[PDB]
Amino acid sequence: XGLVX
Amino acid sequence: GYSLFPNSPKWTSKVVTYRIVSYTRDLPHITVDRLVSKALNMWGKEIPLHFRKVVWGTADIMIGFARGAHGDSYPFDGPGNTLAHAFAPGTGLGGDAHFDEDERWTDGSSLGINFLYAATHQLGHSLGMGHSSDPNAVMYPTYNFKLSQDDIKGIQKLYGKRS
Ligand SMILES: [Ca+2]
Ligand SMILES: [Ca+2]
Ligand SMILES: [Zn+2]
Ligand SMILES: [Zn+2]
Repeated sequence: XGLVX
Repeated sequence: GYSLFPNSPKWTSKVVTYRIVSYTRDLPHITVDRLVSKALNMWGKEIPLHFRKVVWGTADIMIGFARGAHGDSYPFDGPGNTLAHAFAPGTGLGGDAHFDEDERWTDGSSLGINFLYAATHQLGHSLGMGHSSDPNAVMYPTYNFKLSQDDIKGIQKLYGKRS
């Protein structure tokens, strides 16, 4: 991969 | 060109801590340590933010290698497909950068995914960068280099300029 949380 | 995350999350403290939690069998531990410092410094030299390394416990940016499920709700998937992922700035999982141990990583001297390039892309996310529409940018969505003008433009939009 950019992740959110 | 560049993108950030929705609502432009960023580190608001003057110093952010980082820890290399786990290593790859493909490289010496010192090599991963040096390449991570180098990746962080590519972004850091452009902006008013300082990185402090720690060797135990929970730091703001937690970096490491893992196979399969590893405690966030985004398990890795074996050889191929997803290579790595990272989280936008924030508490808890925020900032963390994970690499799939089921791939082959290199320092440039062997076959593999270029770890320095990969770490600069993931740590980009860890500092608040999204993906770029510019094919020259480290933050372009698909996999010897330096940050592009577009990469520098975005990170300085988010934190300001160092100089
Ligand atoms: Ca994989
Ligand atoms: Ca974190
Ligand atoms: Zn990405
Ligand atoms: Zn993960």
